[PDB]
Amino acid sequence: ERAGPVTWVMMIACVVVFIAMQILGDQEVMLWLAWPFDPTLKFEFWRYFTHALMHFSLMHILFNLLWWWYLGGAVEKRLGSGKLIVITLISALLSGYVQQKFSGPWFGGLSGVVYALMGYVWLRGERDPQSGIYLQRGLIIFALIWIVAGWFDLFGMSMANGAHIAGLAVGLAMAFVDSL
Ligand SMILES: CCCCCCCCCO[C@@H]1O[C@H](CO)[C@@H](O)[C@H](O)[C@H]1O
Ligand SMILES: CCCCCCCCCO[C@@H]1O[C@H](CO)[C@@H](O)[C@H](O)[C@H]1O
Ligand SMILES: CCCCCCCCCO[C@@H]1O[C@H](CO)[C@@H](O)[C@H](O)[C@H]1O
Repeated sequence: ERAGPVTWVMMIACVVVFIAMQILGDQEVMLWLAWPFDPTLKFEFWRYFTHALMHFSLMHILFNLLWWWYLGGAVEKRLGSGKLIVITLISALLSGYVQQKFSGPWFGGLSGVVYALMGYVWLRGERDPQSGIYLQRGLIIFALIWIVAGWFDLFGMSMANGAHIAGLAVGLAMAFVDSL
């Protein structure tokens, strides 16, 4: 059993962008993929989503992709590619929106999406056991440690706590709906 298409394409896209960032520098890549940072860019629609493809350190991309691989992979396998796509698009948009509102357009990474997937997988398994999806008891602990690491700034994750709560809200909301 291997990761499905959406899980895989996202991971490779993040690695490619990360490489581009090491070669050209973070600033040059953000210039092209960051949330619109000037009126002149408000209609370059890819920017409302591409911010999620940029990571600023090895630990940042390492842990984001591990969680995405595990959670996103599980969602895609058991619920389908369509499900992962919607959770991803919505959480990326909302967390990106909240982040820029309070901290500006210079940010990036899948942490908002990971918070969404954590909330979704955990809640879906708690309310809808026979759905087949759930967050392994032991992994809940390390998810909490990862959450705490970002919350108290012990680990730089680009995005602020408010943005992460927005991503989490999306996952919980969708899990609630799916267990309805
Ligand atoms: C503490 C860091 C977070 C935990 C990371 C756990 C990663 C587990 C990855 O498992 C892999 O997932 C794929 C998609 O679900 C499966 O196709 C594959 O067979 C399986 O080997
Ligand atoms: C986005 C991931 C967030 C994970 C937060 C989940 C909170 C779980 C911590 O509480 C524990 O929950 C278990 C299952 O609900 C109970 O068996 C246990 O008694 C309780 O101590
Ligand atoms: C520094 C972070 C290192 C974390 C290492 C965690 C190893 C244990 C994770 O096991 C994974 O658990 C999943 C859910 O049970 C399985 O689906 C998957 O196949 C399995 O590989």
